[PDB]
Amino acid sequence: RLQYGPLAFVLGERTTRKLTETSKVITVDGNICSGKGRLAREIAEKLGLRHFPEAGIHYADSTTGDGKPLDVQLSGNCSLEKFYDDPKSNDGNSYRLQSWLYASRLLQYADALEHLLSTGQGVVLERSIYSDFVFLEAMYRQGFIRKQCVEHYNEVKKVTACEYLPPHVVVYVDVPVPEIQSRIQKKGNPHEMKITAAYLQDIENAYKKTFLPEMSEKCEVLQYSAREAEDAEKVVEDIEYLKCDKGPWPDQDDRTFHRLRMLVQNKLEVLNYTTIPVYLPEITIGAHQSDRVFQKFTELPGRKYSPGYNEDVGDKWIWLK
Amino acid sequence: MNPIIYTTLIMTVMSGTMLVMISSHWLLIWIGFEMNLLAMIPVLMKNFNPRATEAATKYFLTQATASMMLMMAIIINLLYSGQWTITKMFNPVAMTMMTMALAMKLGLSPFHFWVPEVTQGISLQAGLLLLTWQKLAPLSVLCQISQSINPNLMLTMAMLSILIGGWGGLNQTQLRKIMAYSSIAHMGWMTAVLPYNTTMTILNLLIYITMTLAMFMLLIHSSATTTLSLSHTWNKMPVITSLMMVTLLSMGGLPPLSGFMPKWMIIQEMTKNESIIMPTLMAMTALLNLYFYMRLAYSSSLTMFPSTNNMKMKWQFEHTKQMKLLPTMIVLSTLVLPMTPALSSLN
Amino acid sequence: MLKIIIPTTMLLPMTWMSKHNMIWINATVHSLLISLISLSLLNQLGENSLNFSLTFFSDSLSAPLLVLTTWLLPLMLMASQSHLSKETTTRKKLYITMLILLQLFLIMTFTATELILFYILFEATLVPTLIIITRWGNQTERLNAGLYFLFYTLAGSLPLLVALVYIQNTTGSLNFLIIHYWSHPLSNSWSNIFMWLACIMAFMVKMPLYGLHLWLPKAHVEAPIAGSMVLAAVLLKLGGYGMMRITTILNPLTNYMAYPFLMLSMWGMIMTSSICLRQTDLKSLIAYSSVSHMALVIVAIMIQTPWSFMGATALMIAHGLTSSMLFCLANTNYERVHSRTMILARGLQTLLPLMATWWLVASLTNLALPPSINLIGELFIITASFSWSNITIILMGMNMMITALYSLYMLITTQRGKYTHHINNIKPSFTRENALMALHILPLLLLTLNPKMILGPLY
Amino acid sequence: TMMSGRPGRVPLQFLPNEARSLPPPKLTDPRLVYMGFLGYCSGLIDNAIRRRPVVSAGLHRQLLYVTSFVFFGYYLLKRQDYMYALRDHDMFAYVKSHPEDFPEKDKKTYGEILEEFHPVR
Amino acid sequence: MPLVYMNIIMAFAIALAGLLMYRSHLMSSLLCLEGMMLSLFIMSTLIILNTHFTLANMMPIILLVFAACEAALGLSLLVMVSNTYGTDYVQNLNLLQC
Amino acid sequence: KFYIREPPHGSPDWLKVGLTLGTSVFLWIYLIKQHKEDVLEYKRRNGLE
Ligand SMILES: CCCCCCCCCCCCCCCCCC(=O)OC[C@H](COP(=O)([O-])OCC(O)COP(=O)([O-])OC[C@@H](COC(=O)CCCCCCCCCCCCCCCCC)OC(=O)CCCCCCCCCCCCCCCCC)OC(=O)CCCCCCCCCCCCCCCCC
Ligand SMILES: CCCCCCCCCCCCCCCCC[C@@H](O)O[C@H](CO[C@H](O)CCCCCCCCCCCCCCC)COP(=O)(O)OCC[N+](C)(C)C
Ligand SMILES: CCCCCCCCCCCCCCCCCC(=O)OC[C@H](COP(=O)(O)OCCN)OC(=O)CCCCCCCCCCCCCCCCC
Ligand SMILES: Nc1ncnc2c1ncn2[C@@H]1O[C@H](COP(=O)(O)OP(=O)(O)O)[C@@H](O)[C@H]1O
Repeated sequence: RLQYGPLAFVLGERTTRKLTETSKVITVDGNICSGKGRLAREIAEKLGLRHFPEAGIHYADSTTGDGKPLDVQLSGNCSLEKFYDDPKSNDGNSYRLQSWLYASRLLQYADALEHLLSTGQGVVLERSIYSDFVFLEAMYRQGFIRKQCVEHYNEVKKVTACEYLPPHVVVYVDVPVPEIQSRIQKKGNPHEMKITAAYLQDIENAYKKTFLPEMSEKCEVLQYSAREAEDAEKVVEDIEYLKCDKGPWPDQDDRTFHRLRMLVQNKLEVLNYTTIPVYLPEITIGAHQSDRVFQKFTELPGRKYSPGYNEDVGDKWIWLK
Repeated sequence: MNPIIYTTLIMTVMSGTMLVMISSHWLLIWIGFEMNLLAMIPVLMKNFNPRATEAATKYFLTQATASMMLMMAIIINLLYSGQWTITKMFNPVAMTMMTMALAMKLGLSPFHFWVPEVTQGISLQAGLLLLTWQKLAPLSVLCQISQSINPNLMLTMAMLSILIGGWGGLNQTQLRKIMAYSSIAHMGWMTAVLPYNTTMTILNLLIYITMTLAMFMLLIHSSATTTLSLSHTWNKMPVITSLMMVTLLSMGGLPPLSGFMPKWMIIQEMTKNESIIMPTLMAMTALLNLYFYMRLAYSSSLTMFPSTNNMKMKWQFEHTKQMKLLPTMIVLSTLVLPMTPALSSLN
Repeated sequence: MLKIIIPTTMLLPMTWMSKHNMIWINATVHSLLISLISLSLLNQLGENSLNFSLTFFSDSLSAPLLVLTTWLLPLMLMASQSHLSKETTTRKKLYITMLILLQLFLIMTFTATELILFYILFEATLVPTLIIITRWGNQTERLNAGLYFLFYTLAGSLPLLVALVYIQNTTGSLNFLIIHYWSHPLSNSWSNIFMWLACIMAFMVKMPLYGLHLWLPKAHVEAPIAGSMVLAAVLLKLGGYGMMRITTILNPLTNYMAYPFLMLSMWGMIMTSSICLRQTDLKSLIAYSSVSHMALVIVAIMIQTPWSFMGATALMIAHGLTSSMLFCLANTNYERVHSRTMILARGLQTLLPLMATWWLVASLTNLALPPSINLIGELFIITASFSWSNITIILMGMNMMITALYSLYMLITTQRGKYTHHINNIKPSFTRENALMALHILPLLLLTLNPKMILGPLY
Repeated sequence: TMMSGRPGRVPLQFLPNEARSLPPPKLTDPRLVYMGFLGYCSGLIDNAIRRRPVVSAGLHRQLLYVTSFVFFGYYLLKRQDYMYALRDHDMFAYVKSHPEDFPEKDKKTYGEILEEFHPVR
Repeated sequence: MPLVYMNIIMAFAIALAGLLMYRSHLMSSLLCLEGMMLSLFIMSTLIILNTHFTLANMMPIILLVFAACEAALGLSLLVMVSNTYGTDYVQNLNLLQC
Repeated sequence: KFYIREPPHGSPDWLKVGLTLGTSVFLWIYLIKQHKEDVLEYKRRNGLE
């Protein structure tokens, strides 16, 4: 043992034995600038679950090396502020941002599943890979991205998200678009103040017409308004009194759980199909730029060698490690 | 598949091959072949998908036909001699049946199609085990029955294997199909030297196994199954591409790399027996194998193909699983030419 | 020979362990020291060779080639440090490693005492060269050039391997001394004809022979400066050395089998000089000049007289030095203007005086100007060919005239005339470039002073 | 199979008792040193693949690589030398026992041997 | 050799030709594969009974055992192919190419 | 502390280090003894010393 694998499995570590029937995956969803973050915080703290804030850019930075984020040129090469300012850029920033955000959400979902399977403690994600496509549809129907971008996104999403268990609970916070705009104006951030009304309507249409009907068949779906979402006590009470046996989690066994844990503990296999040789001009990076940026990344302080073997960050006994 | 079931199936495959290699009885040799095939099918079908199912179906059909022909040869040999011991076969018809059956098991031309088809169908681990072990066993049987092999038939099949491997590898783009055609060509070389020096056959087998293990494990490490997927490896782990380049150069037979030693020794041995046309043709035809190795090496290491944007996240993360004996295989497949006279120890 | 082999294998760890800014200094200094040490091999005997051990031996034919290789390494280092300024430290060290490996293989190739060890080493020299070309070349055609070079050489050399193992089975040994003492005449039969063809064709492709030479323009044009320097200076001399070695056992069949190769060499010498007359690319012009000179050397080896062998050796050394110098000069011009076209840059004599002097000296040596060793070798080959037949003088005279024509045409086009008006980035010549040209040219004149050191064993 | 099935051959025996009469390889053998070099190269490649400092990290692992390679190389050299000695022994015995097949020949000097001269001109 | 051995060998050859020439169904090929082992069983027992090789009488039973092991393997592969494609046709096994 | 997560190779596995050093030392001393025994047996069999 000493590391999960086939040896640990034949020794007898079993996920079903580890779980305590309170191990649930709960994902909170909503339109832009809703109370989903605070609702997720409340649910995670009341149920004793681990909270996962929405995976923006630099989530991979937060989970690797030191927690501090990296330069945007080295982590993402995309800008949400620039997307708000000039959505129809000529450098493909919109779809670069969308693909990077999908990869980050996939990585966060893998981390959450690994934590749940290795600990048995439930997790509350502020968004999942199953809700990421709504922003893609909003971009596409507004003309920000292209049909080729949509097709590449669909291919990667297929071959990646087909291998993971869906959330137990999907909590959707329904807020009207004018209220969304009023809250955005009150917040006062200029970049999100540049958001148009047609963009916000497309996200709501994608949630209502595709995501909620799709996830209603799998397991339980709970919808709340702003007032209902404000009172998190009733939401946690509703979660605690959910009866469901039609999900894939009951159908899972120890062998399937072993396979899933082996998949999710290996982050490079998680991201394996995120870099497929589909040469969209938006995401494709030339040989010279790739070489220069990779050289810079290796020149980063604790990135040249493996984590235990970086002398400049204060690792000793390297000659015996 | 449960880990215990997988390891017992692997143990059963190895037990079948060992039964083949230790048995002195034709019935026990056939039993070993049957046990190997029976335990090998689920290993192919481990990762369930229609391609794996089709590959396993084709593999089963081919190996079952070969086993039927081999048992027919055994019975015919028993009819004319009443002997069960595996020695020189006493009937030429039985010997021809046995030769064709073992060639079909090995994948020698014109019984080669199933090799690229199955290799493309199955995963990288399954292909590695297939190529290595399933070449290992029938070659042992052939070495035991070598003294009655029809040189004309054996050399015809070997030369066909070399030509077909070169041409198929020229056309292919998928890495698993490239490896399959490489295997076909190397089997051709081994069986070409087989009627003269079983020691040279064994030496070629060992060098080929080392090179194939190194190459397949590098492909598993980089998680590349196509040429373009391998073209992105320079941006994540550039050392793997350099090692793959030197291994590919070795597999093409370039001196002073390890892949030159089997070709050199086989040519020498064949020329000792007054064979010149066959060694010259065999040496010249390997240039096709070298061409598609070089074409694969241009994309992976010697040139920098465009990369994507999520390769940055891949940079941020580190490889977890450790390949067993990969550095040893890489060294043995490139730097053992000065240790050539150890083939006497192999004798 | 270990006192020269081991310091190269120590150049390897030193290069890999030195600091990021000391790699060029260390490599250059210790390469020069190794060259100085290898100068001691020129003290040869009049009777036999220097038999160091059972594995390595040195002769009057091997010694100058070894000295040329060891002297050529630091010049390649200087040119490489010119054009590889922005490379990473690991890739600089890999480049130096490829150069060091190539030098080690060449040294052991020239000093090998068995034909099979010679074959293994002279085929091992392909891998560093191919990697250098196809990895550090500038243009797109480097990949096709590497493929052409590799497959031409291997298609030539594989029948040589078969013939060598056959000869060992037949006679008992491939040791050069044994096969020289136990040589027997080769009867006129089809089997002997094809053995002769296998060996000779391997080395003729390596030479190259006219009609088997396209890989040479392809590879020399598209390789980096170090690759071009080593390809022309040394790697073309493996074919000549091999032919001067193997023809011991091919007599008397060489008297009858040399006609197609002699006719090909003479006519192709004329043809490649004429091609040089009408070349729009400077590197291609230099490459075809190399083809012409090596055709002359092939003629010398095939006629196979004591006066021709001395000429062959002298011409090989002289061509190595001259072609290396010409490639370096063309590369400096290319680094100025980032193009290989000959008529793009002109007036370089009024913009760069000392480089004009270097161009004049190199072009004068490229044509046979007395008393340079180029002329010594060419004159010996011409005299031996005249004793062979009396129309070879006609062909040689035509070749000399065209050689002078294209050499002076290249000089006049590049240097004289009026400067191109819009080319305003022609900075003054560097001390490094001037020192490189001086180190190319001064040893040639010293060899002219002492010519018995490069005339081979037949002297 | 030339030397397989040789009389008195114990199966599955890496080194028989009759090999103890040969000189063992010297520990400073060039072939043993090359085996050690291969082990060191394997250790360096292991460090490079695992992305540790190539020459610094894992000194114990590199030492184990070198030691294992030298151990197996020593035994391999012993077996190789024994097999070659066996081949020479068998060849000499056969030549001794078949004089009609390997007859001594009268040696003629080059003064008595006639060889054709082919001029080069 | 008597004509009986000729008939048995001819039957084996007919069954071998049947297997190598597919028509549409994979099941028919499996039936041809089972017939080959029946002919092998008959031939081996005819040879053994005639020479009174007493200890060899157990060989045909082992032959039958591995025969039905192969039949089991083929039936399992056939059910997987049928589940994937809807029919046991050999034309559907064409995803992989040479 | 620099890494947000403890690296798997944070501190040397002293069990593995001890096993590695012990295995190397055992193999070396065994090889020396084997070579000495081989030399003695060779000399005894050939009647040299
Ligand atoms: C040293 C001479 C060797 C001669 C040949 C012998 C056989 C090979 C040697 C054994 C293996 C060595 C290690 C291989 C991996 C190295 C990776 C690396 O970065 O290394 C840098 C490493 C130091 O860097 P670091 O800070 O640790 O980490 C930097 C990162 O790795 C930086 O990582 P990165 O991400 O920047 O890496 C990117 C780089 C990564 O590139 C590489 O990793 C290239 C090197 C590995 C490629 C495969 C190596 C050969 C494997 C066997 C194949 C056959 C070899 C023979 C082939 C002959 C025909 C060519 O990729 C590229 O640059 C791609 C573009 C180029 C691709 C095309 C060219 C490929 C050439 C392949 C053949 C090279 C053969 C010569 C060996 C060159 C390396 C030593 O330096 C060395 O390992 C130097 C060698 C060891 C020196 C030991 C000195 C001990 C003390 C003194 C002893 C004195 C003598 C003893 C007697 C006592 C006297 C008193
Ligand atoms: C009192 C009791 C004491 C007992 C002491 C032990 C006695 C020996 C026990 C051996 C181990 C037990 C059996 C386990 C398997 C044994 C395998 C090996 O020992 O057997 C030998 C086999 O040894 C190996 O063949 C030699 C291995 C050589 C490895 C290198 C190959 C050379 C490659 C060339 C380049 C080398 C590059 C450098 C390599 C690192 C000889 O067996 P043999 O019955 O006769 O083989 C029959 C088959 N033949 C006839 C066709 C050959
Ligand atoms: C006959 C045995 C064959 C090998 C069996 C074991 C194979 C699996 C183990 C090696 C896996 C790859 C190497 C890298 C391991 C990285 C993990 C690590 O830290 O390993 C530490 C380990 C030393 O730990 P330790 O448990 O002490 O090992 C000795 C046994 N007590 O350090 C190591 O393991 C590194 C050194 C391993 C030994 C040298 C490499 C193997 C080759 C030995 C010489 C034979 C060469 C020819 C091989 C083919 C022909 C037999
Ligand atoms: N797939 C996506 N594409 C583009 N922008 C996204 C995507 N996912 C999230 N975002 C941006 O990230 C931010 C998420 O925060 P938000 O949903 O507003 O909650 P809060 O109100 O707590 O900030 C929003 O500004 C949104 O525009």
